[PDB]
Amino acid sequence: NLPTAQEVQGLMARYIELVDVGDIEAIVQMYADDATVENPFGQPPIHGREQIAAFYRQGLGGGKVRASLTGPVRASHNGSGAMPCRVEMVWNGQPSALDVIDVMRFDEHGRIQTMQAYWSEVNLSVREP
Amino acid sequence: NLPTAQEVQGLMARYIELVDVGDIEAIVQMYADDATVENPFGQPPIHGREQIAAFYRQGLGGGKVRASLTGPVRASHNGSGAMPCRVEMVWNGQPSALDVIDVMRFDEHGRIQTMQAYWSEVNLSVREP
Ligand SMILES: C[C@]12CCc3c(ccc4cc(O)ccc34)[C@@H]1CCC2=O
Ligand SMILES: C[C@]12CCc3c(ccc4cc(O)ccc34)[C@@H]1CCC2=O
Repeated sequence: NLPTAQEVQGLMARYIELVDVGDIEAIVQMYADDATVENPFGQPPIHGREQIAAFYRQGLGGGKVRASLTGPVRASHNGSGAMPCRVEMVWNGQPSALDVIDVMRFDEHGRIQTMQAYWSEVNLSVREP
Repeated sequence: NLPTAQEVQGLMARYIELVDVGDIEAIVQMYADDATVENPFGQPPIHGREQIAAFYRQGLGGGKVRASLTGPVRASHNGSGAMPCRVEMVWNGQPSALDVIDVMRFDEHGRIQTMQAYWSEVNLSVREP
């Protein structure tokens, strides 16, 4: 069925673990084949697993990116949820920390149907030498 | 124009301060007149300043509620934002805390057009002596 509030907490938390180790295949596996991703939210969406794979491929590939949950996954009873997290990566040649909040909606199959990542430069922190 | 990312950070943070002191009148003024609220997200929406004011009236009235930002407001460049916060209130006779994530979309006037609060009982913590 549609993931319960507790299942969602578990799914969204796993998601972060997978991004953290850059397991693109396992990441794409969590998505629905016609899922849509907005990241950063505000930018035109990307549709389908293929473009979504391509996104995580270039986003987590080449660079050195880590990500961690920085708080509890908030979860509703309609297969949706929202989490706070921190993405570490090189931004403009310098290591930086990015504060993000992802909102996910899941389908009756436990897969991500909608994904929106709220962040921008105001949330970017460059790590000084 | 549509609030810049930095303006979005200011608006949403101010909103929490307003909720915190129970200023229903200032709160409502932040909302567009035909704004929609889904709180909790998953439940049927309420539309319009009149029903929104009634919602905050009963939500913040009678009870003794507190709210505080527990992390940075994540803001996009297209007039949206999400924030983590902590709401304190009396639940089932006992003081409790609720972990919430609010997502808001503002209109070109800087007023809240759309609001969704993500939380369920899995985000509820009853507080000992
Ligand atoms: C895309 C990115 C790496 C991965 C990533 C970013 C931002 C938000 C994210 C949200 C996610 O749920 C998963 C990965 C990212 C970074 C912003 C700049 C960049 O290097
Ligand atoms: C409504 C409420 C008090 C206020 C409140 C709750 C939940 C989410 C909120 C989100 C807000 O942005 C502002 C206020 C609340 C509580 C749920 C139970 C209750 O006591």
